[PDB]
Amino acid sequence: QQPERGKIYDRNGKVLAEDVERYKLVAVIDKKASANSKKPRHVVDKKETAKKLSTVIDMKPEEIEKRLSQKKAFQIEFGRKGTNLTYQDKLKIEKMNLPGISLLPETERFYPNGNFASHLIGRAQKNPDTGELKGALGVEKIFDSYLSGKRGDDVHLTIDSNIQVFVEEALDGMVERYQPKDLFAVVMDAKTGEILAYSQRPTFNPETGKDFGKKWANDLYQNTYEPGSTFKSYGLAAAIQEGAFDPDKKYKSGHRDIMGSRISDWNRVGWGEIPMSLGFTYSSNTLMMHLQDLVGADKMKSWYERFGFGKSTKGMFDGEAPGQIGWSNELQQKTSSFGQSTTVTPVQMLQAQSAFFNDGNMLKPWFVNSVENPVSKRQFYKGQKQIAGKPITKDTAEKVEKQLDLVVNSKKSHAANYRIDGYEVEGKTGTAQVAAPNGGGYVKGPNPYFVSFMGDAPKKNPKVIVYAGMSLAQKNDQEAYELGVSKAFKPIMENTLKYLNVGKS
Amino acid sequence: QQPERGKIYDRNGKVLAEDVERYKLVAVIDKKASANSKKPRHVVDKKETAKKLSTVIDMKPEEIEKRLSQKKAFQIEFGRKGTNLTYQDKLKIEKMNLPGISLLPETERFYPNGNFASHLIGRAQKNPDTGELKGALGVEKIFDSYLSGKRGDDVHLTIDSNIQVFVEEALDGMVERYQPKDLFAVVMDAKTGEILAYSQRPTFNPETGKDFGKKWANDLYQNTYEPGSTFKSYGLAAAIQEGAFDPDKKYKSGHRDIMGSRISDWNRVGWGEIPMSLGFTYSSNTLMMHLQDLVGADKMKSWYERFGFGKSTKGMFDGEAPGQIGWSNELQQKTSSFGQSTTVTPVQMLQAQSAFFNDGNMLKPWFVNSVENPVSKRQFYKGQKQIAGKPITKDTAEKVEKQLDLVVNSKKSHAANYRIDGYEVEGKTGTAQVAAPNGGGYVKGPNPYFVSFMGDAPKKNPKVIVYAGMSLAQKNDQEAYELGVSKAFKPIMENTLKYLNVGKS
Ligand SMILES: *C(=O)[C@@H]([C@@H]1NC(C(=O)O)=C(S[C@@H]2CN[C@H](C(=O)Nc3cccc(C(=O)O)c3)C2)[C@@H]1C)[C@@H](C)O
Ligand SMILES: *C(=O)[C@@H]([C@@H]1NC(C(=O)O)=C(S[C@@H]2CN[C@H](C(=O)Nc3cccc(C(=O)O)c3)C2)[C@@H]1C)[C@@H](C)O
Repeated sequence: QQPERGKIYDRNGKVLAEDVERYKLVAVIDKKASANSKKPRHVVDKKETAKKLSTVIDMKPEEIEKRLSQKKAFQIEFGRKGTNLTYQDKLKIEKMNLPGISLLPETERFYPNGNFASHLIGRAQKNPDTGELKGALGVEKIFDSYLSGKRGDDVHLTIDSNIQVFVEEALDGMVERYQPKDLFAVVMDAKTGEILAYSQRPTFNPETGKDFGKKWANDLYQNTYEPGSTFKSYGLAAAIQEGAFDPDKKYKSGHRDIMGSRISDWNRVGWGEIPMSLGFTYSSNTLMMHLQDLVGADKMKSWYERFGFGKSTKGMFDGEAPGQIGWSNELQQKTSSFGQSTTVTPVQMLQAQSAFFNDGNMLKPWFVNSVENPVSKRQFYKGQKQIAGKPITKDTAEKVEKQLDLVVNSKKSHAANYRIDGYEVEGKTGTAQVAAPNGGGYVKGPNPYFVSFMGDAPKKNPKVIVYAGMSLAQKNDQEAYELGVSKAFKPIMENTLKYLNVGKS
Repeated sequence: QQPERGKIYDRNGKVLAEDVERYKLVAVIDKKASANSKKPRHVVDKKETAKKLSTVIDMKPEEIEKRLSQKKAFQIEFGRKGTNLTYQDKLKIEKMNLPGISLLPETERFYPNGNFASHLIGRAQKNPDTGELKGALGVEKIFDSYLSGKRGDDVHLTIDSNIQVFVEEALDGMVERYQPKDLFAVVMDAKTGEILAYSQRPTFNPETGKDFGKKWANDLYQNTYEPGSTFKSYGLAAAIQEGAFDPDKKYKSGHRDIMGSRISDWNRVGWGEIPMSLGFTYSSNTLMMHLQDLVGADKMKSWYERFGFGKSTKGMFDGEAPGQIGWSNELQQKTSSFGQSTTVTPVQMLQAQSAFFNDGNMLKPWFVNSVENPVSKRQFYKGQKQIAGKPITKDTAEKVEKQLDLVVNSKKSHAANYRIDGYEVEGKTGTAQVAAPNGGGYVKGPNPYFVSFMGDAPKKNPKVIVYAGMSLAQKNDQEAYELGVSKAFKPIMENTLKYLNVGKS
């Protein structure tokens, strides 16, 4: 028999995955089993056996009887409906005292919460010959050789199930309303980098296997996005340190001509000669292009690299994507300033944003708290807060934070739909075009956007960062353009802050 | 967006896997798409569009109309039935000139032979957002970083498609006839170790994904078996080399009393005082136990290790199982002499068996011929024949081969069902009990056996080794006990020798 596979735990000791015993229904149907026996050891009345067994398994009495009639066979099973039976299903069948009926014990992998952080936890699959389980995605795969066994090691995550529930419920709401092609939300402790909650859509159910394999990629570590205007914060931070951003100095908005192409602010005309601070509140593309000119393209590329972009964060997930900084020509450089051409992972965005709230120190995000064996007490691994680098000074960080405050809370804001009543919110919005997966160019349509928000609360001294992103709503794409991910960000952030005992304004 | 993923080829350059273009059906249903256009650019007649589209995709006209009626939606797709469409499917729909209907090109992973060496080749899965493909089993996974791109590298196998066809057809026959729980066949070049064909049952279809994930374990490299009497050849080889086996010296058959358990020959009574050669032809358990006593338990354990058992063969498959030599106490030792308690992988058996046909040198089995890039011409890897060790002398090998010949061809043989008309065959049979995966005994029942044959032909100087094994037939289990895997070995071996131009007599 196999050693017990280790358990996966959340940060408070709740089981996310474990081994349980279930039962498989077996019917001996050959008369030769009762040749030299006092009481029958096979099924005598196929019809009565079918009726009574039908009251415990999800199979019609006609089908049980048909399967019971198979010839040249000593015993039969009943397919998917006959296995994974509970301990109460077992007791019910055995009271029936049906001749030739028995239940075989089987080990299964149990996920108590069903569809729940599924793309992070993953799923283990069973080799029916030996009962051996092997992880095929996420934590179950990454740590397969520790979890596997006389008893395997346990893996404790930084996930908080109470916060995970808020994220799962918000994402179900987004799917219902917007039916987007892709969707993710992540909650990170703003001061440690711990991943407190993470989910995506579409996803699978590790308990049932439903939809497993339809999308291999974990959004947090393996999928890449052109982030859009959330990426302007790192352009802004660079501009501040170089002395190029002055919040009150005016600049020419409108458009710029780059290698013969017209790139303009989102309203085509701009706002004339406006202060640089208002440019960022308005999410002016020409501000960012102007700032790049002042800093210099060469210096700006290094800045984005110093913020950790273009390379893996070296987390503990398999196949972490590196992204890439689009810098080949001046058109790629200029569109990178507002988050197109350059591709990122959500975990890179969390790593970079954390600098604004830790005196300029980027925090390496992390989700594995411990790998340890509960019998021997050996601890193999313990997660830690770690500074991934310090690209900016304390003063630049605070000056970035002042413009993020204004993005949500200026009189001239266009992001008031992210406000939560009783909590002070800040962050940056994004409404990015999405590259055509085959045809080249960008995906066309009425509002073909990846909409996102990189937010934190309470502002200035936040408890958590919440990053949510929604790609290509197929339903209500007008409203997705207007409201972004506000219908996910608000319940996630509000419920998280209350559960973390932060006081309402 | 994505580089072309490299191809998997067979040994003669036939494609086993490649990237193809397929098509996705898209319907624009919003009237606003035809606001400034003379001819309609959206679906005007839902009922006629559905009826006509119902003729190219597998969807009933009511459902096409129901999807076309979705509200707050600009474009709609048709789920799995609307994608993976062929180039002819495209031409047929475009001839209809339906307003608002179009086809998008999509890259798919194409397996030209469908269900074919599936657990060796594996399957790549697509991330719908980016089109990025990732191997999830077998070669597609093991070599994912080479196959992935630019243009990815090709992987050439030693598989011969012509011989693989013989193996797929033979295993289809065994399933229909025997409905076993597990089944495998492998064909290896007797002089190089090249794996010329390999398959198992149950398995999946890499092209459609049907049944993928139901069994993760590759039988050749990852599954373990109590081999049974096929393992006696290595006990025999040790005894020959140690001077303990003399073919004409008689021994007492019947039973031996081992730690209070009576272990007897398969006919319970034995054959009296018979020569050791006849003992082996009969698959005598007491012969192997007597020989083990003569050699010594300590010396015999080392012998099985020099035959490569108990450790991985260090092949190129992921997670190769090591097996284990069952040696805790004398009852484990003595049952190991006839292939119970000890567990092995089929690849270890091919490796050990090859010693008898290469002057005592074990050949390390291998299935990867080349990893190379067709653009740059860089070769990253080239497979080759490799000696895993020389545990026996040339003389011992010859004396083993003489007994394997007799097993099939003695007048007193019980393996005459493995004879092929016109070809001289040799090998060893096995009829082994199977450990219950849960609980602590053997699978009970009328014939609860893993039956197998380790055969080679022509005898003395074989071209290929054919190892087939069938675990726990649920249909015709009496016949499986009597005939073993003969109904698989014979068409596989006969068709292969003919394809290799070996002369029939
Ligand atoms: C960055 O992603 C992108 C530019 N930034 C943003 C952003 O979301 O911050 C946009 S979206 C643009 C600026 N905000 C405007 C807005 O919310 N207007 C609005 C509100 C409600 C209704 C309507 C309507 O009636 O359509 C409009 C719109 C901007 C594209 C970079 C890459 O350009
Ligand atoms: C090894 O696996 C096992 C012993 N070896 C083998 C073997 O397959 O070589 C067996 S099977 C045993 C010997 N061959 C006998 C047989 O085929 N008898 C037979 C043939 C046709 C009809 C009948 C019938 O009328 O029932 C019987 C059976 C043997 C168990 C070790 C582990 O013991």
